[PDB]
Amino acid sequence: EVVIPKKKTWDKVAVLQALASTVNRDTTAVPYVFQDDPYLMPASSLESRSFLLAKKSGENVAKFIINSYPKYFQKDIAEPHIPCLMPEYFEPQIKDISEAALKERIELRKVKASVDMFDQLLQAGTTVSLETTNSLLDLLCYYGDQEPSGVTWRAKNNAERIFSLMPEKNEHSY
Amino acid sequence: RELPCAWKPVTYEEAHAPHYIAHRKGWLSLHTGNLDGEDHAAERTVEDVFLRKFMWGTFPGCLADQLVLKRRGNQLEICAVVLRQLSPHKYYFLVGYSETLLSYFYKCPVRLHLQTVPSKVVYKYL
Amino acid sequence: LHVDVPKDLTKPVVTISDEPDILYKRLSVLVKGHDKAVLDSYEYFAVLAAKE
Amino acid sequence: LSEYAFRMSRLSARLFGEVTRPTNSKSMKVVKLFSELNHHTYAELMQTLRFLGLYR
Amino acid sequence: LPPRTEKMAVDQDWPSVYPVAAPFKPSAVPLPVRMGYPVKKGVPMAKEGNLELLKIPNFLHLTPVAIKKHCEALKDFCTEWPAALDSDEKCEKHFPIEIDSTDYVSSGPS
Amino acid sequence: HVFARSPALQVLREMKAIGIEPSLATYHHIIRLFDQSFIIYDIMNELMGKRFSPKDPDDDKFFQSAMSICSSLRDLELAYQVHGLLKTGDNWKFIGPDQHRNFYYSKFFDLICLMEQIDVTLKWYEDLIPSAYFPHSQTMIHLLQALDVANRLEVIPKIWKDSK
Amino acid sequence: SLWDVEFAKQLATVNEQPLQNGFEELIQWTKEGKLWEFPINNEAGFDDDGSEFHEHIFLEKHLESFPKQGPIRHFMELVTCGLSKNPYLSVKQKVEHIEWFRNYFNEK
Amino acid sequence: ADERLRINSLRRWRLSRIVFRHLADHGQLSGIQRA
Repeated sequence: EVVIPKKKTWDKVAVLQALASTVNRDTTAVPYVFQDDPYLMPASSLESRSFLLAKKSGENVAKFIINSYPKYFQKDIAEPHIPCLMPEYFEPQIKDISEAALKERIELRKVKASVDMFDQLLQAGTTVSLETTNSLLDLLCYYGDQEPSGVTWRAKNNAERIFSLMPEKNEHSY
Repeated sequence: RELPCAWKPVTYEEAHAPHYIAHRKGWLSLHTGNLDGEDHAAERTVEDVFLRKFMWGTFPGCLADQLVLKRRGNQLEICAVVLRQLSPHKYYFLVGYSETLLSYFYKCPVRLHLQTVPSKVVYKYL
Repeated sequence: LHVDVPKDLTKPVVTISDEPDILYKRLSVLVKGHDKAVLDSYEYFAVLAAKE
Repeated sequence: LSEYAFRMSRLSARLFGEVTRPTNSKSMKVVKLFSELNHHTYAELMQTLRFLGLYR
Repeated sequence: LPPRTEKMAVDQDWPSVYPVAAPFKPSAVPLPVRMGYPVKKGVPMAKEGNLELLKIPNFLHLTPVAIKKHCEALKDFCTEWPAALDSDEKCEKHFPIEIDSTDYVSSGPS
Repeated sequence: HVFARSPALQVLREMKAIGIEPSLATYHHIIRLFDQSFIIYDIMNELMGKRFSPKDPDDDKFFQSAMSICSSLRDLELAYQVHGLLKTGDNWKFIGPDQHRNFYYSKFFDLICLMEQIDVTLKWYEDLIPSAYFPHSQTMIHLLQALDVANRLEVIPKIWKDSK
Repeated sequence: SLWDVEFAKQLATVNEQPLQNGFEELIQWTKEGKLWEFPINNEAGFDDDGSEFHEHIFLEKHLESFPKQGPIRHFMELVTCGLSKNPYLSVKQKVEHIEWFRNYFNEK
Repeated sequence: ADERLRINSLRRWRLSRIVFRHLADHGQLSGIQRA
């Protein structure tokens, strides 16, 4: 009689995790993050930190160049597509006077642009939904009217102004 | 003085001539493109060209020899042999920069395996 | 490591499903290379793994 | 060529999806037609990384 | 600085030195291996700075000890052939249809 | 400080009573409020054999603080228990930034040098340096003092080559 | 809200250690999606809009608005026989070809 | 493009010989030997 077994399954990295569990740490090597060349192994803790910060600075320069000139890196050739290797866009795409531009600026966390945009909406006489106002206060209160990189709470700051401006204040805002 | 009176180190890759590529030398680049039945040999060739010019322009006067470009799956390993003349901090900065830039340019996980040498490894003198 | 050893290791999660398993009568693996020695090394590795 | 073989083949064509009606060979070219289907980047990137002080 | 192969013992755990596929490191591989066509009254070149050894797809990460240790941990993932199917005589009896399909492993982004 | 110890124990009892399982950050806070110290033994007896998951931002500060106690109390068995908790499964992720890693290992190895037999001290020395951390000069003086009290003076040249 | 997202990313940091060895690096790249998934599946990340074979092989329901018995039926039967043998196109592109043919023959 | 195909219906390394030669001689094209 044919007893077909059951199809046991595993996560994608499961085999790698097993193979990794097979091997111990190399006691005569510096950590994997450094180079194995004798001239490039850090000798001291300050030297190791210096090398790690140098590597991170190189990474950030590369990322700045990637994000500043996306047109040179937009040509995708990888199948399946890799979103994490694509440029990231940090500018607001909606320019017209609407709650849409406002929510996009809140999504991108552009504090000054968001508050200016809300003032413009108020000038135009367009009513802003309660949820958008709650999002704006969330952003401002977390960041204290400063752009994302301590900050002390300043009196009558834009958070307080917008808060006093809302016709209706619910639990979320308080 | 008078007319009747009158009458260059090379490394292993430089020393040996092109007719030794499978006899004494090897192939600097290793990929499956040129095997019988495989595809995209041209794209891999253009990728290799850009990698070599980019690396020779990003490590000026550091590279002791030619690069070795290995490819497994979608990985891309650059095994380069550089000199100990540039500071190690600059080496780390450039390694990070080049890895990130090439990974975002080829949309694949590129990696770099620098090997420092005290000076050019001369094989013979031609 | 002579003393400092991982006290325990997290084994990956392999679940025994309820569906029936697929059955392969044959599985032919043709490997192509430009080098005979690399193919001999890979053959040794693959055959030893298959035995194990 | 018997009739029996003829539209036995024509039934086989209907089963496998080929052209049932024998459309000679000059007008079958539609079947074959529908059966089938950057220096700027390199140079600009090189020059921009040259200007930023990271290339050559 | 001195190569770390001077600190490697004669009874170390080699698989922990090369866990995965890695390029030849003359400062990590503790072998006096030489490669290169010798010159007249010469010797094959040493490993330090050798580009030819660096061009080899080495199997230092797959030694018999490492392979056995890998294949002992991977047994957890396997199922068993139904023993009733002893030979092709019964594979063609209980399962008349055979489906053949192929996968291709190249190197590249796609 | 001192006035808050029994309120803190009351809060710990309340958390364990109301079904909220304490994290590493909780025991971190308790340990530091008490370290200003036999309570660490009870905490360790609780935590032995457990795997942790990220629940509070301050969890990564635990082992550091815990090792500090083993440094101040001068107890090696507690330090081995703490390191065994660190090595249980994937707990090592909690060791913290580079500064906390160096701090933790520096105290752990200072304690080992002070208290372990010189053979075990040397085994730990070769297992931890340079793979785990880069030793400070003070740790190297401590290793030399351990070799002195062990009268294993023959190893001083190797230790000095390493220090160089 | 933003508070929850930031607290989650702050919880992410608490176990944010550098890579320890090569296997961990491969695991991280596999999770990030940068590395291929083994065993290699040449049709990974592609589903063809969940189409089934009958939507590729039987395209003759899109010829209903054409003439049923003239030479136009013959020509469009040839076109659909070609298109049903096309492994490089999606169903949407095939039906777009058919709709272009409809428009052109409607004008003429 | 597609329109042109429709109206029609109604009716190795990609390098120059030189640049190829340099790379093939320097051993930079994988697999290419000399006879």
